[PDB]
Amino acid sequence: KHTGYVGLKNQGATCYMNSLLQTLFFTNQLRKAVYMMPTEGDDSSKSVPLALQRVFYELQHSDKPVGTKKLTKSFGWETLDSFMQHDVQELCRVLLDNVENKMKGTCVEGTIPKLFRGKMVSYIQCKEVDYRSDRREDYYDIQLSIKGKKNIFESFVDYVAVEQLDGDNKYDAGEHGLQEAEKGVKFLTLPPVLHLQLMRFMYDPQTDQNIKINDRFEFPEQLPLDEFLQKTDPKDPANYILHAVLVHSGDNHGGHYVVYLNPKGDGKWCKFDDDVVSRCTKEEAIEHNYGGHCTNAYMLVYIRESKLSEVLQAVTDHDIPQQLVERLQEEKRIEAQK
Ligand SMILES: CN1CCC(c2noc(-c3ccc(O)cc3)n2)CC1
Repeated sequence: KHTGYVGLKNQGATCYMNSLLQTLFFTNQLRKAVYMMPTEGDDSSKSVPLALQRVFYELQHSDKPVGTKKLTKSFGWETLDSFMQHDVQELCRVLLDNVENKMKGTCVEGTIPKLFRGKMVSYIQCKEVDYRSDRREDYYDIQLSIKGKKNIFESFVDYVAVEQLDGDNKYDAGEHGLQEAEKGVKFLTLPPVLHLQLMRFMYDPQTDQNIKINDRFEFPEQLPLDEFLQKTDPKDPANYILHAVLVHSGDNHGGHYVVYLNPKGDGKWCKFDDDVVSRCTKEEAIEHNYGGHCTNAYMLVYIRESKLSEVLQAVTDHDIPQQLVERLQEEKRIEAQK
């Protein structure tokens, strides 16, 4: 096991699930918080927080590939096409929603929003009359459009672009009646952990099957995002460091799923292809997954430069509470008696 990291078992069309599991396991600040969840009273079959702790503990200690059968059962995606019908951000939403709820009233409460929550302003500004509506919204990831864009920069430029509201799509200004208006979105804050979903998988009207766009789309190792802030901080620039590259190889519905990571944030990359984990070049993790063949990234994880050390803080064996280790060791001991 030259890498020091252990892989995950392939047990059905779980698809990206193993890529997401490794991506979250190496969000060290999240892993430590998951261990701390008060789970001793949970039922080892229905509880999703406990199943997530099991996978993370096995990923941290086992020399052999880690199984995920109890995880898949815990949140109930068990039909033939259950993972084909959803995408990675829904799975990530199902998981993170459960652990943040599990952290209520506990010492790691608010860890999910601290890591992933950003602040955003959506607006509608009337062009002929003085009226404006701003709604501040939270976001936990960003869906980036890639069709027609060459890189992450053009995808952000398109994200904050202004939309015209005229013709049939005039704005209902209420007292002012129908009005021509401008609609857009501004970024207030960017989170410590940036999850960017690249919109390569979409449905084409009038549809039957979902289509995957394999156009070339580039992303940098370092991503400066001060430009897209309404107001910047001299002591905390929005400089982001590429951490994970979730990759798909194959055609529209069918394909292989792999994740690349430099878990320490030191630019030393590894390929997490299911159970096999191996060192790879930086070029293979980033440049080779631009596309333009059928292998390319569909989700990216960036960590803010000033937050790298805390998000990726060290995780030892003593960061797992004793009651947790006793229960899982009891579980491994029970199954070993067959
Ligand atoms: C209610 N509260 C906030 C909403 C929801 C949530 N929290 O984070 C995410 C999320 C989704 C996709 C990602 O790629 C990363 C994060 N979803 C559940 C927790």
